[PDB]
Amino acid sequence: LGSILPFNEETADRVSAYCEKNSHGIPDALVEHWEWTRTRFPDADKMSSRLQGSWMIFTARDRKPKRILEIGCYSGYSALAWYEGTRDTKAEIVTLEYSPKMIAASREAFKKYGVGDRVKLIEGPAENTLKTLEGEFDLIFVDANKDGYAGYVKTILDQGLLSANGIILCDNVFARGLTIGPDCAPWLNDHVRPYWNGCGQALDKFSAGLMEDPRIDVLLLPVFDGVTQIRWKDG
Amino acid sequence: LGSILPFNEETADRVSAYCEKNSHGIPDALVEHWEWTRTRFPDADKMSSRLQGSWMIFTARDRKPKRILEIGCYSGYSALAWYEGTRDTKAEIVTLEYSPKMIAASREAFKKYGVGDRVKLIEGPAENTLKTLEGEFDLIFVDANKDGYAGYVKTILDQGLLSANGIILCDNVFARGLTIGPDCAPWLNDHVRPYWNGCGQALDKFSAGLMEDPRIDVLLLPVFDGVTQIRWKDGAQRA
Ligand SMILES: Nc1ncnc2c1ncn2[C@@H]1O[C@H](CSCC[C@H](N)C(=O)O)[C@@H](O)[C@H]1O
Ligand SMILES: Nc1ncnc2c1ncn2[C@@H]1O[C@H](CSCC[C@H](N)C(=O)O)[C@@H](O)[C@H]1O
Repeated sequence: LGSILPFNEETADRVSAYCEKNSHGIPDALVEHWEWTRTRFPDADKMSSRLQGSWMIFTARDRKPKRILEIGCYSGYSALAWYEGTRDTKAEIVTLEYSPKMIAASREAFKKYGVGDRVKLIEGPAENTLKTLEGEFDLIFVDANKDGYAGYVKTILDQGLLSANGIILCDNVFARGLTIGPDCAPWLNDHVRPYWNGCGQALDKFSAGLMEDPRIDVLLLPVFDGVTQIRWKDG
Repeated sequence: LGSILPFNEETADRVSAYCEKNSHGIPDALVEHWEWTRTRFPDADKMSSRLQGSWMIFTARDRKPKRILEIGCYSGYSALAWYEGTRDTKAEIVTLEYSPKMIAASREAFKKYGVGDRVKLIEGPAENTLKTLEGEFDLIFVDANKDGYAGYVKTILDQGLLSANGIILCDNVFARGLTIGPDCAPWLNDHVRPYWNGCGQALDKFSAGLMEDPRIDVLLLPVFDGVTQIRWKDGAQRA
């Protein structure tokens, strides 16, 4: 017996709606931004869900990080969630993105919502820009190109960008299930199958690699699209 | 469309095994206790999985709670997970249990494991013993009678048994899916369906009640059999 409840599509969606209804809601402005994003961009399925937004805000309010690093900004949704979750502490948020279209999208949203005082967006290939950062981050959200995750984590660990009591959260580790195998998401539309299959293989390599690193404790949690939590091994 | 990936039974089990393979495992001794529990008891399905064990240990090492409270000990598996996760700080672990059979099992288990004085099993109906507890806990794991969760959380908040920065984790809140609706777990064994439907009705009332409590932030996490995370609202924290 396993640790994951089996649901069909309709029922998964019902249970997700139930979780939303019975969890703290995200702000109206964030809902608005989520819908705006889905209206403007054909690849908006890359953006985190509403429930995931609730999770980001809860996690930031709970952990109270002093500085947050995000890799993969897209339209700025998850950055706005980190911002909401850190209103009390006024945490610095750094987010990395390489697409001009999405840079423009994000700066537009940040101006509209009034979050530029704490959110810093750095434009460029994250594999390069990540290395240029200094100091440390208490919470790091890795959510960019899947085939880059290993490199990102390597940089983060090698340069000490993760604070002693910090956590790394890696998103979409399951690649809709295809990380486990090409046969693990029959419901997925064939049109996006190549992409996600590509991500799956990469994310499998990544996952296996984490288990070979004596510096860290690793937990792959079967929630959302798969979330890997990484921390420094004690002490 | 939402946040949860749909899996059929076989595939869900493969994905669980994948998560285990790709997460740090529980200590050998704890595996031995888990296996022993499954051999000893016919109702061992009440026990958490191995992956959940890794999650408990990770969570404890991460949050570094000073004291941990647990409601529902069963055979001691989750208590020993918390124990493993707090070896460096020697956190006090209080665990509440009412079944004579499981109390005997757990005390023997704790002695075999060689836990110190820091693991404390309190016998009796948790609804009454929980009120007798003093001080505060940084992590509280609710895993007892599903129809009691609301009452437990109420006591916990009313008496300030949760620390300012503490968290409550409530397990099995989905009741296999039946908390959401009686048609949400067609795979479920019919023999345990009435039981879990009862649990689901109680847990649905529980979940709705949390949303009305102005003291707390709530996140119902669609992981395992449903895990409700509860914290004080920033403004509701007290000195
Ligand atoms: N090498 C790279 N460097 C920087 N950004 C990258 C990259 N590869 C991909 N990206 C960006 O990573 C993003 C992934 S989607 C991010 C979603 C966002 N975090 C949310 O939750 O909504 C895309 O915007 C993409 O352009
Ligand atoms: N009212 C009550 N007071 C105290 N314990 C109770 C109770 N109702 C049920 N229980 C106990 O709660 C336990 C739930 S199963 C707990 C499993 C354990 N936490 C693990 O993860 O392995 C059972 O052992 C049951 O006997």
